[PDB]
Amino acid sequence: MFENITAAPADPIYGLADLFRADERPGKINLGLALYYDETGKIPVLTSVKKAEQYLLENETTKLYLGIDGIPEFGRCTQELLFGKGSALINDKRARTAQTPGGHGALRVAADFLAKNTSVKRVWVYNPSSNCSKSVFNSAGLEVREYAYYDAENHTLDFDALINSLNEAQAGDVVLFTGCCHNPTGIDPTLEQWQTLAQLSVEKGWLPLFTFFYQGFARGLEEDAEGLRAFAAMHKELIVASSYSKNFGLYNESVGACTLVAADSETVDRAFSQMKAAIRDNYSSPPAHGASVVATILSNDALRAIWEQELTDMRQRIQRMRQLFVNTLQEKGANRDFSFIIKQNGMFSFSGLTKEQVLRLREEFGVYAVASGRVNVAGMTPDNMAPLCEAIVAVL
Amino acid sequence: MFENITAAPADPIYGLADLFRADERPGKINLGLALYYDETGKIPVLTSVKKAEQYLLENETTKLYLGIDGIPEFGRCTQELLFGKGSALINDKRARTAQTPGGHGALRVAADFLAKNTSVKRVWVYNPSSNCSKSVFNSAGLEVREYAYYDAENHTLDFDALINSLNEAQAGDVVLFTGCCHNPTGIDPTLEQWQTLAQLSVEKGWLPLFTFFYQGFARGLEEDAEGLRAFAAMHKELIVASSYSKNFGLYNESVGACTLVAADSETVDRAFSQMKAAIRDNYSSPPAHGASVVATILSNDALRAIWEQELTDMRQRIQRMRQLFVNTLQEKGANRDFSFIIKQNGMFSFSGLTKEQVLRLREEFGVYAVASGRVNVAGMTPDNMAPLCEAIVAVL
Repeated sequence: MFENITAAPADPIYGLADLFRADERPGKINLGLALYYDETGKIPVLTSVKKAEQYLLENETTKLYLGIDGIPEFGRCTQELLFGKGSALINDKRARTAQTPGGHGALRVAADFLAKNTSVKRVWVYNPSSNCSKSVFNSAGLEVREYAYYDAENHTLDFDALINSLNEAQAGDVVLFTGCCHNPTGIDPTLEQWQTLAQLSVEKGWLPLFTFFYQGFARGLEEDAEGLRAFAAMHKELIVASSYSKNFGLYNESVGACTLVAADSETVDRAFSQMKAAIRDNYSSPPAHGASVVATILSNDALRAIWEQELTDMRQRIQRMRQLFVNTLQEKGANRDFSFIIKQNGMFSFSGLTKEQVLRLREEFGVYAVASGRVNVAGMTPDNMAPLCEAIVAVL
Repeated sequence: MFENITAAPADPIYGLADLFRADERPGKINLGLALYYDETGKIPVLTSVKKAEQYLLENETTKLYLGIDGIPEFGRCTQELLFGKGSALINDKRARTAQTPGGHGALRVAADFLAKNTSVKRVWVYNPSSNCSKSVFNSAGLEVREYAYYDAENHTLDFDALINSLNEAQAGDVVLFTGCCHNPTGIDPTLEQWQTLAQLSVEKGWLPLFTFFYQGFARGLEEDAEGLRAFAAMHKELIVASSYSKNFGLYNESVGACTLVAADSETVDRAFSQMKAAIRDNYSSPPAHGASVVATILSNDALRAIWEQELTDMRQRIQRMRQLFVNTLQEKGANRDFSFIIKQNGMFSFSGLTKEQVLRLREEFGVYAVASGRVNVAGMTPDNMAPLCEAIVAVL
């Protein structure tokens, strides 16, 4: 059977990454991944995670499944992180959380659940995007539609264009919003803007869906969820797909969460069961190590605090790197005003390199940036920052 | 949207399990699950696992994904366990192993891969079964067919009936075989019989597919794979879906494997890539904790040996329990000769309780067995063995 099978590789994941590993070159730099690096170039394990794994190691007695909502405070702490401690949603027991596969695993659960149990017809996605989000809603059989989310001349959000595009979004549709750090501009809506949105949302009858993979990498933990909370304040229903693989550096452990918010206690429990069993329909049982590390760190006041600090540490090094990046480019002789990189959010920078300019960095300088022009500012160090800009100022 | 959503529960998994937990009764017994219990009624973690987790705890530095074949010796050790060390398959680099979700995750990969890349039309399943296997091959769009695998008057395999049923199995079809401990009779093919099968297989042109979730729970590690190895000895291709969640007691950690065996080095690598990317097509990245614990235990000669012992320990307690079970029933006044339970394989026993007799045990005695009549002999202890049989001799 296996004889006439065709090969496969091309995928710019293992691709523009193992290709880097097999680039037999001197000072080659890797700005094309989505990991946090410290100043020496390594990718540490959070010490708050290391300590948490220690507690598991000599307190575990069984290694059995307790269900998808069976890990103690995973669900409870997840909601506290999203909606705020003391949030009316959590008092009125209006949310419910399930563990899912890493990152995309959550968004796939939501889609599969949305299809099996609601007459939802269309899902509105942001454009430009990175196409990833589009295929998932299709493979469950929901049509996807684009809305305009991009920047103006002044490197600001074209917020009018956002609304206009979303005009045709019918009620009983689903709209996807990135909670924070919006690949591909790094530009997130002002607080005033989120409320204008949420008000339009509740008015025109959308079912909002939030992705949340980089919580804490914009301004802070509680501040990045300002948008989401603005929605929850006057919404009856919404779905939220979160992910701990970035903010916990449990990269490989694939720890994701789907969170269902319905009108009242009963309505959500009834629905959550369909979701719960929509997961049993699929990818079998979920990984339990990652969910436990998270739960342990979040449910105890002391570890939670160390981890809070470690995260901030990461953010601040990145915010610092953005500065050094802009400055170096200026003094290495770029003409263009790159003062906008500073106002960008999260791990990435978008100077808008052409798809050629990007390839000429790889091929001619060994600087690896994603095909689009996304550069991982978190992989920049004071050591490699300098030839980095040279390569980039030479490409123009 | 969520208002007119219907409830869901019924599933005899969380069902006849949490229903046990909420049975407010005295000496209630739970023979309806698939876990190993020690003599005090608890479900330990393998000490060989505990030591392995320690090694990971202070030797890990990154927590990144290395790919589906990225964990060092996971794949290499998996094949050694299946085909034997020094096996011609492993020298000729003819196999390739990928990590998958727990248990069913492997079998779903194989199906999805089989569909996307081969003109395979039918999958032959054993009947009677527990229906689980059937839905999987469907949801990838392969038609499934039944073959006869059951017992005679004398509690032996009706091996002729097996063959006869498999007569119409066309070439370029896939036949599924349970490697060992065959739910639902506990009767596995004699070595002589496996070869007769394998010979028929190579003759009539089937693509064999082996499931292997209980390796080591029959007679021993190397012996349970006699059947599989007999096939491999003269086969050109086959797929094997293994699972570590039982023999490692990594119940929650969901550690599964799919193994692709092709004609030669090149053919397999080309094909394995389609499989590899058929996994990226879906359930996202796989859990890495469980694969690492296994890899650690298997790749080092010392831990491997402790774990070898722990497994045997489980088997022997179970084989011992079978005895006590038969004897007690005899002296508690059953008339029927239950001497056949002794020759049964794995964790389960099949006295063939009626679907009423099973329910009357739950409702009238608090003895929880699966709706079919499968009893988990591994959940029997010298303490609960006695009222257990009373309940069963009273119902029978």
